[PDB]
Amino acid sequence: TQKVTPALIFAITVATIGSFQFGYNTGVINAPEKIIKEFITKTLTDKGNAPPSEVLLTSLWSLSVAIFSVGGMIGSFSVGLFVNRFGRRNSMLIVNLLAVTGGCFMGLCKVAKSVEMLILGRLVIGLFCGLCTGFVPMYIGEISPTALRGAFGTLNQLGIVVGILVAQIFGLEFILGSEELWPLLLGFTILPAILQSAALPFCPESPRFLLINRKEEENAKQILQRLWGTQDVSQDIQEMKDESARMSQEKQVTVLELFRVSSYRQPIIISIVLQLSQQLSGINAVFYYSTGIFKDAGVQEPIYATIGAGVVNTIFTVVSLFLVERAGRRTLHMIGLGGMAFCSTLMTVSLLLKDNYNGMSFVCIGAILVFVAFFEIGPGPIPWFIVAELFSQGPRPAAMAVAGCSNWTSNFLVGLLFPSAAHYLGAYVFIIFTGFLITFLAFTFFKVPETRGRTFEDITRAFEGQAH
Ligand SMILES: OC[C@H]1O[C@H](O[C@H]2[C@H](O)[C@@H](O)[C@@H](O)O[C@@H]2CO)[C@H](O)[C@@H](O)[C@@H]1O
Repeated sequence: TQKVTPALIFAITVATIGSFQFGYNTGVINAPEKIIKEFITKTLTDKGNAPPSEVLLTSLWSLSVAIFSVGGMIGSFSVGLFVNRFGRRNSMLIVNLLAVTGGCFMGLCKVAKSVEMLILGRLVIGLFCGLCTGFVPMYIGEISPTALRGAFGTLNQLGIVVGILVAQIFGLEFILGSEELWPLLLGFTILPAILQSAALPFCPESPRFLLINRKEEENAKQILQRLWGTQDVSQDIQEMKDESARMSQEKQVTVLELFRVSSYRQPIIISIVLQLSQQLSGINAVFYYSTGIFKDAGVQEPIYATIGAGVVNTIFTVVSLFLVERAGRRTLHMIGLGGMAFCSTLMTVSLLLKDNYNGMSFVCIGAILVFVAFFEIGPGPIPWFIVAELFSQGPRPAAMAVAGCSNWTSNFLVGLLFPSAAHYLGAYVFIIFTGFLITFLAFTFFKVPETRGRTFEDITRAFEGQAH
């Protein structure tokens, strides 16, 4: 009987520090916007230049923010370069050099009076975070017992939302979000990197990686027994040997081959679509602009409403954690897509009617908080770990590179295109997100298999069975 040992908890918690990194760096940038723009202005005039226009300031601000996404796009797509070469554990250890570097560029850019270092810092930390968003579910997916793969997979998203919450709190200007201390707000990302790097050598390599990739059955078997607290891992070892046998009969998997081979096309389209369902839900937009929408809905101090949204963000991630093995992935993902379709619709109605009818403002405030709760029930955590369950050992790294890249890329696209669309459509802009949510609800119901409690082998065989 398999058990959740302290060893297993340790290995997984240490992995999700990378999750916390993604969450922190993603969210930290919003609060000090004015402070950093003032920094950008003061830097330019401290050299031999006129004060920047609003246009140049915006453009330099936008760049500081967006280059992080560009880094994440490149990093997440590059994961395949690391995990087969160095293994899963060592890849995580290695890439913390990017985290310390990017963090020091950001922490020093003010005293160095360099807008360039700020941008470079964001790009490097973006690269690190992209590699992480791929590394962590792959490691967690490969060391969790099958019966708890989904629950442990949800610890990845939990670290992310705790990352975001902490960045919001630190961003308070009586904490680190001031004119003098914002370099530390940004450079804080250094500290978790150092902590994780210290603990990582004591975490095990993936036994799946050791047995299947590196053909070290007796080492793998010994990891498994300690990690799960049982001598009897015969079935798990045998499933891995089956996977080893199939990987030996197939060519090395490339990214392109995923779309060529029938058996891989179905799971990769599912994988990519589910990332879109995460990002084309409007979560970027909703979180970023929630403060402005709270304020126009009358919230006297809208920062605290936003931190309140971050807390809701965390609570319902934990709710999902406890339901995903009982409800299954399909159910949790559809409920969350459905609920969000309802809330985004309600945001449009509220905003349209707010100036004519009384409490529609409060309904607007509610719609946003309930949106975030439905987002974390399913579309938040599930897309990040489910790709790991849709493939066996051979295709997984290339598959996760592709799916993770599509997550970052579509997130980038939401950030890029939403202000234009909001400009033209106003309150109706949330009906665009509603449309995607409904489309992806239908896709999920019809196309996404239940993965709960199934071995990779079983899941892969069913895909091969359809392709015939
Ligand atoms: O502004 C904070 C942050 O919120 C959203 O972050 C998402 C993330 O993109 C998803 O992959 C998933 O992990 O859930 C997070 C929210 O808990 C925005 O998409 C992101 O751009 C934004 O910075």
